[PDB]
Amino acid sequence: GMVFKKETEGDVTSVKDAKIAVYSCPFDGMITETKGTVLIKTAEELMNFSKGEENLMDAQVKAIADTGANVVVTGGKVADMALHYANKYNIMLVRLNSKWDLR
Amino acid sequence: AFTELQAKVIDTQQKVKLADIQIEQLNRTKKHAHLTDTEIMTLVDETNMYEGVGRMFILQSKEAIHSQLLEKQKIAEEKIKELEQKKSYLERSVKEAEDNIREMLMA
Amino acid sequence: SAEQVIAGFNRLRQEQRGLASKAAELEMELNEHSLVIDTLKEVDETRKCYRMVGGVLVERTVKEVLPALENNKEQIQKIIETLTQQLQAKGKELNEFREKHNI
Amino acid sequence: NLPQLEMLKNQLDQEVEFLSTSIAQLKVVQTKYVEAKDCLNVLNKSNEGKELLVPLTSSMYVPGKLHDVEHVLIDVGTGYYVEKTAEDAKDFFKRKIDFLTKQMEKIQPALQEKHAMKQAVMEMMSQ
Amino acid sequence: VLKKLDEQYQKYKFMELNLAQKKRRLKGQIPEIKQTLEILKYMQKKKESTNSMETRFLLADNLYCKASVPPTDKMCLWLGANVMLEYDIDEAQALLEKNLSTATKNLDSLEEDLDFLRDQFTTTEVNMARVY
Repeated sequence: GMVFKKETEGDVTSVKDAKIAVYSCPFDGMITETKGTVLIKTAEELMNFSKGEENLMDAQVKAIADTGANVVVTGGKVADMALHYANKYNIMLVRLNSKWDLR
Repeated sequence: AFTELQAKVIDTQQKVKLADIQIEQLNRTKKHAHLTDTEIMTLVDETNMYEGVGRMFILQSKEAIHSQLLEKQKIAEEKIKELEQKKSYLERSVKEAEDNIREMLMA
Repeated sequence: SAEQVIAGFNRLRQEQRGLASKAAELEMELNEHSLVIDTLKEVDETRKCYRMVGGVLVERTVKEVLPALENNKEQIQKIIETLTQQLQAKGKELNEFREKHNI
Repeated sequence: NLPQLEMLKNQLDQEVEFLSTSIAQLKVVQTKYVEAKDCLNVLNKSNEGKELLVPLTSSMYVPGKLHDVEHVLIDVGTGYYVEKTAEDAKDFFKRKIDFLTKQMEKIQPALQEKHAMKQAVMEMMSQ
Repeated sequence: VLKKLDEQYQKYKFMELNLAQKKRRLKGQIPEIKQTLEILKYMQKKKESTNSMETRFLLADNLYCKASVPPTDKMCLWLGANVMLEYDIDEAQALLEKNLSTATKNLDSLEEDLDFLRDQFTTTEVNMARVY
C-alpha cells in the first residue's frame, strides 16, 4: 500500500476506515516584509488578522471532522494554530506534500 | 470624390442622436408639470400654495397657480410636436440618404 | 464552433453593467427614505408638516406627508429586485438565439 | 500604419470627452441664468408684500415679506454688487444666456472635429 | 530579497484608491453642515435680533431682491424626501450642533481605521502567495 516518506504530524487517524481528504494547500504560515510605505503603521491589525486566522483553521479541521473525513492531506505546510485543534479532533495530518504525492 | 459624400451622412447620424434625446426631456417635463398640478388639485383644505423657480417660494392663492401650472404642462406639450416632427425629419434625411451610400459603394 | 459561446458570455456581462446603473440609482434613495421617516416621528408632529422639494411647496399637514413616506420607500426595494430579474433574463435570451443562428 | 492609428484613435476619445464635459459645465452656468429670469417674472407681476421662504443657509429657510420688486441685484464682474432694475435684469440674463451659448458654440465644431477625426482613424484602420 | 518587496508595493498602492472613495463622502458632508450653524448662530432670529432688520433675499444665484424683512417667528427647515416641518430656533440649534461635532469625528476616526484596513489588504495577499 501507499508509502509516503513525509513525516506524520499529529496523532493517528480516528479509524483506519477513514475518508481521505487530499488538499493542495489548506494550511499556511505567515511572514512578510516592507510594504509600499515601509513597515505598516500599526501592529494592531497584525493581531486582528492573527485572531481570525486561528479560528479559520479551527473551523477547517472542524468541518473535515463534521463531514466524515478523519485524515487531511496538506500539500502546503502545517499551521501551528491548525495543529493543536487537530490533536483534539483525532485527525491525522501530513506536514507537507509534493506534486507527486497528491496525484 | 466619394469619400466626402460618405462623411456627410455620418455627420447626419450624430444629429439624430441629438434629436433622439430631446424628446425624452420634453415628454418628462409635460407629465411632471401635469403631476404637480394633480397634487394641488388633490387638496381642497387650504388655498395656501407656494410657487417658485429658484429657492424662493412666494405666497399666493392656489387657484391662480393652477392656471399657470396648466400653462406649464401645455408649453411642454407644444414642444413635443415640433421636436418629433423634427426628429422624424432628421431620421428621414439620414436614412434615405444612407440608401444611396452603401449600395453604390458596394456596386 | 466555440466563438458563439465565448462572445455570448461577453454579451451577458455587458448587460450586468447595464443592470448596474439603474438599481443602485434607486438604492441611494431608500436610505434617504430611511433617515427622513425616523426624524419625523421623533420630532413634534402636532404642528403641520409640508412637503418641500426643488421648485414647489404645497401647504400640507402631517397626515398627508406621512403615508407617502412609507409608500415611496417600499416601492424602491421592489423595483431594484425587479430590474435585476429582467436584465438577467435578457442575458439568457440572447445566448440561445446566437446558437441557433450560426449553426 | 496600423499600430500608429490604434494609438491615435484612443487619444481623440479623451479630447471629445474633455470638451464635452466643458459643454456640460457651461450649460449649468446658463441654467441659473434662465432660472433667474423666471424668478424675476413672478416678482414684478405678483406684488410687494407676499411671503417668501428663502434660504437663510443650506437646507434652512427663513420667512419674510416682499418689497421693492423693481430693484434687483445682478452679480457680475468678479463677484461685484451691481444694482439694476428688474427690466434691465432680464436683458442681461438673456445676454448671458447667449454668452454661455457662444462659449459652447466655439467648442462645438471643434468638439465635432475631434469626433469626426477619430472616426476617420477608425475608417483608415479599417480600409 | 527585492522580489518579495516588489509584490507588496503594488498591493499597497491599489488599496489606497478604495479608501479615497469613502473619505470624500465623509468630506462632502462636512461643509454642508458647517454652513447651517454659522449662519444661524450669527443672526439667531428675527426675534432674538431685535425687530425689523434688513434683507436681500436669495431668489437665485445672481438675482437678489432687496426688501424689508419683517416675518413671523418661525423657521421652516428642510428635511428632505417630500418633508418640510416648521421649526423654531431651539429645536434647530441643538440638532445641528450634534451633526457638526460628529461629521468631523466621522472624518477623523475613520481615516486612521481606513489606513489600517488598507494594511490588512496588502498583508493578506502576500502570505498566501509565499506559501502556495
